[PDB]
Amino acid sequence: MMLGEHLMSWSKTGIIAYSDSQSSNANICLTFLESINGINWRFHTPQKYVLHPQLHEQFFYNISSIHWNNWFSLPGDMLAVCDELGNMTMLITGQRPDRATTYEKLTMVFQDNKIYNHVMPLKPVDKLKPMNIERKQTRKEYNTSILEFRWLTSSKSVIVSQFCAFDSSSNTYRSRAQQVPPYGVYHPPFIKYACLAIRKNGQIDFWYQFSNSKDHKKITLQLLDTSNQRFKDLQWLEFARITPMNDDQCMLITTYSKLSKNISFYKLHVNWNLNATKPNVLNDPSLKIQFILSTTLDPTDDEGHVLKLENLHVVSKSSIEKDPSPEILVLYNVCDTSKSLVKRYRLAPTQLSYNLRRHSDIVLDKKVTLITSEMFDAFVSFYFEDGTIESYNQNDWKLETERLISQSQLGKFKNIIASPLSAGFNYGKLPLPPSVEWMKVSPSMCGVIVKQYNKKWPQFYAAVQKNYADPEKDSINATALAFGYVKSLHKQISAEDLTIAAKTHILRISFLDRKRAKEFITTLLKSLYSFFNISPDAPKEIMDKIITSRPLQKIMLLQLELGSCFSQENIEEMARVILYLKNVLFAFNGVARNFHFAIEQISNNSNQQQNPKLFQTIFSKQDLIHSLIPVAKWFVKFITYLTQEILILINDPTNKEYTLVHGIFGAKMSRTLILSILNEIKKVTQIVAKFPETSYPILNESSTFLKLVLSESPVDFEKFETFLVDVNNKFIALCEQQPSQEREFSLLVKAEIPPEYAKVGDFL
Amino acid sequence: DMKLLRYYKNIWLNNKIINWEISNPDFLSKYSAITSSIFQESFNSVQNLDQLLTDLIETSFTCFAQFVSNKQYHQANSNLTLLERKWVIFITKHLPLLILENSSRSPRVVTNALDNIDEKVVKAIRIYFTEKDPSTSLDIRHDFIKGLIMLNLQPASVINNYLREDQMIDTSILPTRDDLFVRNLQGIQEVVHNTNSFIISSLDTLELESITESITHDSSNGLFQVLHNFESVAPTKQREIVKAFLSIFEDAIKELNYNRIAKICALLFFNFSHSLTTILSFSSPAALMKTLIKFVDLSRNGRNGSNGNDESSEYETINISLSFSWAILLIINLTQTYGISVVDVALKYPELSIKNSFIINFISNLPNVSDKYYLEESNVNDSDMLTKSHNTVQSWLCDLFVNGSITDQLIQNIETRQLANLIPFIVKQVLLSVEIGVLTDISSLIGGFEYFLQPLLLVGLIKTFYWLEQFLSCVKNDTISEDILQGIFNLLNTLFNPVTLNEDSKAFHTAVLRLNAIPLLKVLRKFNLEPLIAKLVAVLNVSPVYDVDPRIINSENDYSRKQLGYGKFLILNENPINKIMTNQINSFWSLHSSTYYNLDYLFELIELVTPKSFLFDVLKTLEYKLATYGVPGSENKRGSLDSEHVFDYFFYFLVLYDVKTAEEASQLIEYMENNKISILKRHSFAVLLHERKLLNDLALENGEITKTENEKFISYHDKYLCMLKTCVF
Repeated sequence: MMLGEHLMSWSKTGIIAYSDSQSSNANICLTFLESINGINWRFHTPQKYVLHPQLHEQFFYNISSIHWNNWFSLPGDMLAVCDELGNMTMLITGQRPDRATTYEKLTMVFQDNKIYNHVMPLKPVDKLKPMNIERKQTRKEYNTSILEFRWLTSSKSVIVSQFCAFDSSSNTYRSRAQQVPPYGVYHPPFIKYACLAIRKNGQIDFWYQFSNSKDHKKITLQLLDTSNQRFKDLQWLEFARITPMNDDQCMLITTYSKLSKNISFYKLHVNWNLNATKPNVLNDPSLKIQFILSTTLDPTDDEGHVLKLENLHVVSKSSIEKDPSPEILVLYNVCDTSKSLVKRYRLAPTQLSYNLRRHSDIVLDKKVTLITSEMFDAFVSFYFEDGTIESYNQNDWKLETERLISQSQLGKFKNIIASPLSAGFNYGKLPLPPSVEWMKVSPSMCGVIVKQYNKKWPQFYAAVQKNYADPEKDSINATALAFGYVKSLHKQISAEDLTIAAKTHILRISFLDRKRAKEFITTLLKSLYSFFNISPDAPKEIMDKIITSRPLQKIMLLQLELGSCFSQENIEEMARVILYLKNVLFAFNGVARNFHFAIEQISNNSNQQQNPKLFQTIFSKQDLIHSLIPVAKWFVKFITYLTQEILILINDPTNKEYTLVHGIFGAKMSRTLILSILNEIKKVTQIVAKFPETSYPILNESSTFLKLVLSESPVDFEKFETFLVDVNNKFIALCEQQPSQEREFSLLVKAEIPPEYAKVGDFL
Repeated sequence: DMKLLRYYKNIWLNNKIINWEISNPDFLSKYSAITSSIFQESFNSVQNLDQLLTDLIETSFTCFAQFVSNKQYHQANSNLTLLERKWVIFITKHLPLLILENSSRSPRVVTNALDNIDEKVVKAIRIYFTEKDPSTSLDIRHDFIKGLIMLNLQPASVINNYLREDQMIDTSILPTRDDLFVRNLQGIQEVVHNTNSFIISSLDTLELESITESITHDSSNGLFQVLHNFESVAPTKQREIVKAFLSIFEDAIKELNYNRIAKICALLFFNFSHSLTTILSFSSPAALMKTLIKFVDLSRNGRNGSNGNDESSEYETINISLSFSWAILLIINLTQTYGISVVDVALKYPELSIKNSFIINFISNLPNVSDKYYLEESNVNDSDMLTKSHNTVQSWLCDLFVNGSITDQLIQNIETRQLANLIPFIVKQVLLSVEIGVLTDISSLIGGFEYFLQPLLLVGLIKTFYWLEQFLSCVKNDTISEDILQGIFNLLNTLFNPVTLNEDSKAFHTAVLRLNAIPLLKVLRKFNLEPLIAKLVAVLNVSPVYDVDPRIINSENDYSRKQLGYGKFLILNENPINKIMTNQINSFWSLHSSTYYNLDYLFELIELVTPKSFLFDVLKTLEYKLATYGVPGSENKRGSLDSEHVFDYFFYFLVLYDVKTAEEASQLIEYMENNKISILKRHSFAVLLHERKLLNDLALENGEITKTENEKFISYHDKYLCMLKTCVF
């Protein structure tokens, strides 16, 4: 039997929403990955919910498919689930009718049965009282049973990377990122969202919401637009795969109706703006359909063995590839033979001097039980019977795990790597599909999710490498995992799966030689900077851009997890203090800009004193500065720790356990960042002194306390200000004395000084 | 026990009638052994011959009763009549012979058999006939007795016993002798003492023009009169006539007699008065297929020993072309309407080269034509033939569209197989060019398409009509101006309504238009238009068409306020797939509704839902009904033996849908106990059950499945084997 290709969906924000078929009080579950003790990981507690058609005011039905709106560049928070009865239930997470909430709390938008608006925040089953709802099983495949659900993206563009190559001239890996223009059908900004669903009887649906209204609208048609309803209700489509094509507002509805035993093709057209001359009049989009082609399947192979169509998966192909025609991969299995044939067809127009052109045939040695297409990766995954997975690339259908062995090394570009799977990281012995409810390869292909019948919790399997004793392969592996994150950030993926896989390999290295594992981290994170065209050895102008960059919230988090096992080590400590300084940065300069605008509001709003709006405005002015006082206590408490270590290190310079103090001062932007914090602190105090609170003396305590805490600090800030300023100048002249770029990495990440610069350490 | 016996026997007869196994001389043996096989305990009763024939009589009558009385619950247009005609043919033809050489000629036993029937069958038959329509309304019982009279089984005084008390039948009028009588040219009923000589003598003097234009029955040819009067043939004589064709046809293949091969195929294709259905109903279609596909495959060696240097060559080449071209049309008609697969026969007979079979891959790609022209398909890796492949295309286009004549050199140098694909290529190029606007001159083309109707080029029309609907379906949705559209009809009408036809091409042209007429009619009506439908309806009325709504053919003025259904199986929203299968669950579990014993409405339903979803949605849904309601037919919820027989109903039905012949069963037992076996049964349940049995056993070694779950699955598997081994198939 075919597995649950759409039973589970990894949302782009990490929420794992999957269908539940065992609990008698719930049908859907929500969970996510969390860290146990900084080293290990565990899934979060399952948040069970119950979905029935009568939430608007009682038996609930099973869940057919779950589709997170993670397609293209969508935010990925609006989850729409379609049940077995055909009702499409849309749940929005991260928002409440009155306020904003976290990502683990759900909320409804509208229910379909006719469609109506009813906003109501859902509650978990366990917390809710025992209700009179029983699991009624809709064991009937209705006319409205949705076969395939597809989301509609907006007009925004997505920028990703295609592949990287090893530049033998510079002995470094180089990657190029190509912007991907939108292809297929995209909804305009004035429409809040749109989605399409194909029902098993051929009836189509088009849900959409206007951005300026709350009422929802639905437009429905049927594929077989014949004059007789006798054939209208006959199109029982076995497979209905919707692949958008480069044609404008067109989707190729590749259907296989067993009534006529032919793989029929269709074209769907939508006009977003019917009246372009009247932009104010927002008209409903018009839907059109046009039959194109139909072909019959081949009965036999070349040698005389008959074939059976097991699956019909067509790849969502963009215009980037050489031939943009979608690949209709009609799978065939030779009976009583381990071989499995995958014939490939392409749809092309008929040219004068449409049609399906056969390119080639590919033979696989094991039977296939599941096919899943990766998103933004162009990878077809063949989940064979024995548990092994062979992901074939869309470009050449060359095995990714064995591409390095068979790659033609000679050439301009060598060692073409697209994912960590190219290095050789193969999954272990996965559980057999008969025992497995559903599988899904993780987005980065680093591991596989398996749900088990007797396991109440989801499992997880990571990739392993057999030749971990060979030291010469560390250069390639670090670069391969470096590019794995490069694609993830461009697609706004959490990439928590990739983090787990990297740590396991490092842990096995550290068991034999602890010295070797430390260098693996340094080389791995260095390639990230080269891939993203960011240089820690650049002039100071780019350095300001680095501090505000989102990646440091994640790339520094990498060593926060990859260095957790190393007790009494400063690799994670160096990243955390810089990361927390960023939080410290968001505290003062986050409100320094806010406080500056409050100065102008005082003068222009001084003509109405008795109004009931100024009194709340006045109260909020002096309340905000009060909340900064607890932050300032940790700000002073932080600078004392580094000054305390100065006295300790002088007596015993040979103590390696206190080498963190070197990296903190060595960081180039941190010295400027603290100076900027000290600059705005002076500006804030000068402004407060220049513009004190006079209407209410009682409110001056917060302003006065700000002056007192600075003066009463055990160490004067002015003396400490000159401390970091002098370090910057001395560390710049040393660069001109001898050119070196590793020292920039050493002062920022390694938190150490190379032995070749042992004289520099004595100066501190 | 009696209910189990009757259900098993009715399903067994239905399956065996569908499987064309009536001609098997083991019918009576299996029918007698049914009673012993059903009951596991020994049942050693000496059943006398009269008892067997009586049991057969009431079983057949009750089966026909259920078959005709279950039809009102079907959709009014879900029309499938092959099995209805098959029941009629069996009951009127074989059962009289079964009595003739199986009975002891006892008039009493027939009276007891036909007097023990319930009046419900008679009431239902009369009600259905009255609803369809005093006018003469004869039942199947009258035809049964009439056949027995001709065989000297019963005297003429027996028919009056069962007649209505107010109406008798004159004894003298009823025929009593089994001798063949034919109306000659002078109106005297001549006695055909010898059958084989009559066929060959008429066949030699037969005219191919007299096929469709001879609407009147007063034709000088005796054999052609028989086809239009096929419903009144004597019981025992028609077996000789069917056997006469087989011996003659096999001898024509051995001697390579091209004249009589082409003529024979023309008679069988058109199926006047259900002539073709009776042929399959006597010879097994497998043996007919084997010889027929041998000719189309072994004809390659026959073209290397003939030299075109005689004035009889053009006579021979036309005779060769028509003999080969007609033999293709016989296969397509059998595959499409009669539900036979060309792939299956190759697997069963090892002497057929599957990889080098041109017929096998031709049928499966019949409606689709390649955009590129290849002289040979197995050697696409070579470029030498592709150089002259384009030469052939330009050589034929210039000679036929500009020169206006077909040179004899072109015909001699090319084979029939290349012609079968060359003609669709050229017509597609011309028709596409006309539609776009590349070709603007029609009159020269109208004459140009006339050259496609010559006897030499007749085989090229087979693929021309199939592509038309795919061409027309795009045309129907696309916006085409009437000036172009009227041109399309003008070019099409040349093939549809020829101005003149040769004496060997007139019957062929009608025959090809008859294969793929039905989908063409549906597309055309969606829009010089009328003549095409008028021609299409004319060729559709020459003989009856199976599984077609009669309202569609004659919808010129009838408006019944009900939309027409062109397909065999039709579904509405008022009666969706849910309601019927929910009624199937009521029948799969409680044997309710009335859609059972109708393998016409059930076999197609299974395919439309696939065996996987069909079995998955019923096996696990049974527990919900069983856990709440309980086993029907028992007032006590004690014991599992009562539920055991209910499970036997479901598993016995699935066995017949998988096993189709006698020796096949002896080979499926070896498939379970562990290549060629599962090839023929790709979609069988047995393959699905066995493939999961081995797979989950692998997990048992690895221990990802609980032992209880594995034990449950094998319980279904061993039950399937246990009934398979204890019952003879």
